[PDB]
Amino acid sequence: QYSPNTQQGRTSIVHLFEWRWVDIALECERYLAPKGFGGVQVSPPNENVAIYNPFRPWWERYQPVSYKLCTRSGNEDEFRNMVTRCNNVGVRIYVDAVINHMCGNAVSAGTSSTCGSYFNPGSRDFPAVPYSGWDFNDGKCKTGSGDIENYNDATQVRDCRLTGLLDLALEKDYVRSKIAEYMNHLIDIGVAGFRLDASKHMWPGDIKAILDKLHNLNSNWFPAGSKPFIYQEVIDLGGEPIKSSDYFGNGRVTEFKYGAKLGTVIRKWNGEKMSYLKNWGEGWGFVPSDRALVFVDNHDNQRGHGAGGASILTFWDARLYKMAVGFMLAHPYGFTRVMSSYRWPRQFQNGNDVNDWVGPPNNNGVIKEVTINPDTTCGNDWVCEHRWRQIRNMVIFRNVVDGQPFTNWYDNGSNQVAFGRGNRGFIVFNNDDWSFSLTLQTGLPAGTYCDVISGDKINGNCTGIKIYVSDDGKAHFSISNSAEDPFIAIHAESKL
Ligand SMILES: O=C(NCCCOc1c(-c2ccc(O)c(O)c2)oc2cc(O)cc(O)c2c1=O)[C@@H]1CCCN1C(=O)/C=C/c1ccc(O)c(O)c1
Ligand SMILES: *[C@@H]1O[C@H](CO)[C@@H](O)[C@H](O)[C@H]1NC(C)=O
Ligand SMILES: [Ca+2]
Ligand SMILES: [Cl-]
Repeated sequence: QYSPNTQQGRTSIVHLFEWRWVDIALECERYLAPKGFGGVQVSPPNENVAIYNPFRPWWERYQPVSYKLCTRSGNEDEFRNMVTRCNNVGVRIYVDAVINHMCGNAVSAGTSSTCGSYFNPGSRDFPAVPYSGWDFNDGKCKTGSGDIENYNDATQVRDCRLTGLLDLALEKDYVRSKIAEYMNHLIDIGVAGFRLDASKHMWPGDIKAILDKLHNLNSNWFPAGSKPFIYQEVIDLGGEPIKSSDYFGNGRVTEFKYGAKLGTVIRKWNGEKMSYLKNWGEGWGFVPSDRALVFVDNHDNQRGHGAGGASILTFWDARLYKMAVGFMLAHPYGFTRVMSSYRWPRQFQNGNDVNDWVGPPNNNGVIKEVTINPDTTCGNDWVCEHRWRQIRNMVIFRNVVDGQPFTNWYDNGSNQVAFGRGNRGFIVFNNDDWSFSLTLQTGLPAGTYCDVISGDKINGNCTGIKIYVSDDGKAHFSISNSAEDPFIAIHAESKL
């Protein structure tokens, strides 16, 4: 459950948040395969509540109605077509598995659902599964409201309703079996693994019992006996009783401290600075690297009041964001996930975005296609961070340097830092309010290297900055604090 099942030499996944299946299939073929991406985290592919007040928010997809593969992203045939096409070009699919809960207990009964299935939250009836009142934790939860009230009580966090979402009785073999039926349908289609949503809200042992029912990966594409990659969404910033280490026997965990702390450092909050990153990793209180799924932002916390609150860097903070993503992709800790977002009309009132619910770009509720512009950016309000040169080239950097040790660290005691990855890559950052002009030991073979942040190696030439490494491994780097991107990265495959 710990290995991503990507092709050798592909080291990241991208969250194509709210993308349609047909667009992901095309993206696999036209971009993700040639540019070395390992796989795609998809939005929940199972039927959810259609919420019209407010209008089709992103978060309706975290309110299941059934396990039919029928959503605003597409139907089952479209989902299978995507998985097949992506696997056929060596790009994996990871499903966001929403298995802790069904929909909100106060959602009105009827057929306001993405496949038109009937459901009745008040009577606990989800006949398209089927689930009934016997399948929820009403009787087990001990809080006066029936909802989670206090995160200092680890039992209610697991047995009570997260935000009122009907909480499945995951101790029951019937319920475990219905979830495994859904997950095995997906595995047999060809999915490579799962994000387990809301894992903090499930007992480690109930997750384990579900995972024990799962198949090995589809043997038309994967070696015999391959286990699905599992990454559990556990929001653990410290200071609560539940620790993500309780989940290590099941799979990896999301390390939300990673982006929270990286954001504070890059924003220079509370006296933090990039020189402190020399011991980034477990020295910062993080989980073991081999259990970490890392990211700068995710779909929830990029809206500003998730895990990390306002420290989280996002595409809205493009300059600092590229820096943070670059540091993450260069540094060996963790398995990396890159975010890919849509734009929405963010509107802060009293410090909070009142439009943080807005769903993906749409016409009358129908999600818009991703259009590709001649310059390789996206239209229709898709941000496509994973296509930004500075991010895509760092996805490739991570592939090139895979397995190489962290070495040749430099810092100026403030916010000018650099490090290498064995003899295969080197990266230099300037987040101070003055210039960084210095000769540094790079660990690389002598030669001329293209900076992959300011440009590309194309047709035996560099389109941006060139770095000259001498026989001693040293090279001069010059980065103004006014540079478009105040960091430079070079690697073995950017050498002329
Ligand atoms: O203000 C909201 N919710 C309360 C604060 C966020 O708490 C939630 C957490 C959450 C927050 C902090 C924690 O420490 C924690 O253990 C859990 O996880 C969820 C997971 C879901 O599948 C569905 C949800 O509705 C939630 C949720 O509401 C709005 C309105 C409804 C959805 N929502 C949201 O804000 C939706 C957020 C959301 C949705 C999916 C996620 O995976 C997620 O992490 C957050
Ligand atoms: C590199 O750029 C130079 C100058 O534009 C050009 O003469 C040369 O043909 C290009 N390609 C190589 C492989 O040198
Ligand atoms: Ca639960
Ligand atoms: Cl996540």
